[PDB]
Amino acid sequence: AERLPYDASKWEFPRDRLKLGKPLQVIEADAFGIDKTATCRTVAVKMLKEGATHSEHRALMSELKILIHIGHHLNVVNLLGACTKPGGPLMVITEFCKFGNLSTYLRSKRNEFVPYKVAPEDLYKDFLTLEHLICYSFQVAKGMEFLASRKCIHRDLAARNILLSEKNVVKICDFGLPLKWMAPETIFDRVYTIQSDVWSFGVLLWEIFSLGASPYPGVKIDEEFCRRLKEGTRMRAPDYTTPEMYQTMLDCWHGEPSQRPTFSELVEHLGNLLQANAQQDRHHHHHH
Ligand SMILES: Cc1ccn(-c2ccc3c(c2)NCC3(C)C)c(=O)c1-c1ccc2nc(N)ncc2c1
Repeated sequence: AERLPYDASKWEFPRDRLKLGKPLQVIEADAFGIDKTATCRTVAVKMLKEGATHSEHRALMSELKILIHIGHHLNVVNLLGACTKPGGPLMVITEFCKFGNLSTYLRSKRNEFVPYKVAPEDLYKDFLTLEHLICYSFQVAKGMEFLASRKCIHRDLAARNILLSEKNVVKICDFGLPLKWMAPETIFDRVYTIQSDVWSFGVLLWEIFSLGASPYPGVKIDEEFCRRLKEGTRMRAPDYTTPEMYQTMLDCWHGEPSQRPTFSELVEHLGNLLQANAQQDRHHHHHH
């Protein structure tokens, strides 16, 4: 629905308080006074091109309203304000994640990975570890549990739509071959649901534990691909996975949408795996 309310007094931001920067249309920019926390803050802006159809305007507006309605969550790009009143183009302003999409970031740390650290820890400064990977998965799962709980369906959950912020905090965003993230029922029936988002999460898991690889490596995405997918064929375990994570991937990819775990179960499961890994890490650190 678009019937959602827009509270101008709370969200409206003056267009001349922004200084548009480079493209990420989604642009990066400097916003002055959008925060009572400072005077100048870097932010991201999604705006309508100068052409923009009337229906295209209504679309960006509905996204804005949904962002307002949903609310704040540490693992979802948070809305900061908007320019909707007459005088300029419609603009939606959110926090900025300087490190970019998770896929690209993981791709750049392939030579900087160890399963876990021990002394001397300095030999692994800013390296990725199993803790990091499971932690990104845990956060995205909490973000999705947050959205599913509000009847909000992503429709394009993939590593490219996950942003990396400071302190290894990841956020779910939406820049809005994509068939590779789509569940069987989405491809053959054009059905989108929380469950089909669970399928996508599984593919995201694979991406995270392959360190930014492209799903279904060396496979043409044609009719055979879709046929085999519906028939039960699945990607093999990626290079940096743990046995439990791979099985969570298989669970997410179950043929029956209703047999896949819910995001609450995944949040619960990933949480336990995160603690087990951490406990294991303490022993590895202590003994060596
Ligand atoms: C500018 C902008 C506006 C709306 N949404 C957006 C759209 C839909 C949704 C969210 C955020 N979050 C929840 C959901 C799926 C409803 C966004 O991700 C972004 C957006 C896009 C790229 C970005 N890139 C960086 N580096 N930093 C912040 C970004 C923010």
